Amino acid sequence: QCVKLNDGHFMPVLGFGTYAPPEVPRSKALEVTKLAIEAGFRHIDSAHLYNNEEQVGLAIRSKIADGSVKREDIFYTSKLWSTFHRPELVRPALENSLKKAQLDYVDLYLIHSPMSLKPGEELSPTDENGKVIFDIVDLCTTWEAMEKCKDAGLAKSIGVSNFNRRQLEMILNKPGLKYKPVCNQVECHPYFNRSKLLDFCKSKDIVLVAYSALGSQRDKRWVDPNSPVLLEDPVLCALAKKHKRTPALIALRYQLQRGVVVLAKSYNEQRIRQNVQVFEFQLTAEDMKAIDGLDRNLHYFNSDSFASHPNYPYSDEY
Ligand SMILES: NC(=O)c1ccc[n+]([C@@H]2O[C@H](COP(=O)([O-])OP(=O)(O)OC[C@H]3O[C@@H](n4cnc5c(N)ncnc54)[C@H](OP(=O)(O)O)[C@@H]3O)[C@@H](O)[C@H]2O)c1
Ligand SMILES: O=c1[nH]oc2cccc(Nc3cc(C(F)(F)F)cc(C(F)(F)F)c3)c12
Ligand SMILES: [Cl-]
Repeated sequence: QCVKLNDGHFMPVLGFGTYAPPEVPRSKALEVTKLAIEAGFRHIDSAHLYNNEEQVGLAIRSKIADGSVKREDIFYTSKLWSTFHRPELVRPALENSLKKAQLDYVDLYLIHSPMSLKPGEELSPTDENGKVIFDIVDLCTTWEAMEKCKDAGLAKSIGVSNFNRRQLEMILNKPGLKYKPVCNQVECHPYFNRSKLLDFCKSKDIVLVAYSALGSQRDKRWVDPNSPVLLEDPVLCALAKKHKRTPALIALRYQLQRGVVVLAKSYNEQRIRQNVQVFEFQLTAEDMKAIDGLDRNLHYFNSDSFASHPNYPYSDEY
């Protein structure tokens, strides 16, 4: 099952999340991405930030070489990291991502975050006192360079991630805009369901793509350990028992039924195989309303250190 993007391309509605923290050996990304394709995932979400594009690309090429899929059957996403927003850096960053993955094109290239950072080799450039160094970049010029990557055939579609309404409007209202973003990939789950942003995106022909749809990896470096564990929610657990599924499957199916494309990370073979069951059942309208009732404006990623960034996306209502 796919959704038609505003540029005519098609995006599978269930995507495999590939981020794993640095303590996980890089070889794991190759192993689990192969498992994901074998289980039925056809949309694969990576990024420069994840330091795994070589391994994720190897997995895609493995499943092509063994005859399981063709390149046209796979929807591969990468993302432009925030140290590469300056327009002259955009196409080389994409070409480097393609070289790592050994792919001729990505199906989707995203601006990973609106919060530009100092250009250089470091993913998180810091000054003398350990403070992250921001950069000021007109994201409309970044977007024009993204459009040129689409026209060059290096990205089939282009989109954004972690943008709020105001930041989307800045692109949408840009003079001489050639391609709208096809999507906005954002944190989205029953405790932070993004209903207003979803409505806005629908009104602009933009797909909302949910990350941390299972409640995030709860990495103690960026998630409060005292935050509620999404998959332990009593309503999700009751719905799982009713449908003979699992809380994770309820959380994924919720997004599909509200028009949201949903990512799911797992580095566990059994859970990878479980997650494709999202297509095997339906939630009732009443079930959906129960899940809607869980919304509590809870964002798992602790971005408070970036609150002073002029492009911090979470200060606006949506
Ligand atoms: N654009 C961005 O800024 C951004 C930010 C965050 C994430 N993302 C993308 O979105 C992907 C997913 O988001 P996420 O990484 O926050 O993780 P997630 O999808 O919310 O999953 C969180 C945890 O759920 C566990 N899990 C998976 N399937 C399960 C199941 N069936 N039952 C129980 N637990 C299950 C996984 O643990 P195991 O691995 O142990 O199964 C995983 O660590 C990322 O990998 C990345 O591709 C993008
Ligand atoms: O993409 C991802 N996959 O797994 C992840 C785990 C943690 C953070 C991620 N992304 C990210 C998003 C933001 C946001 F949302 F605030 F824009 C900021 C930053 C950072 F690190 F720059 F602060 C990183 C990702
Ligand atoms: Cl990298």
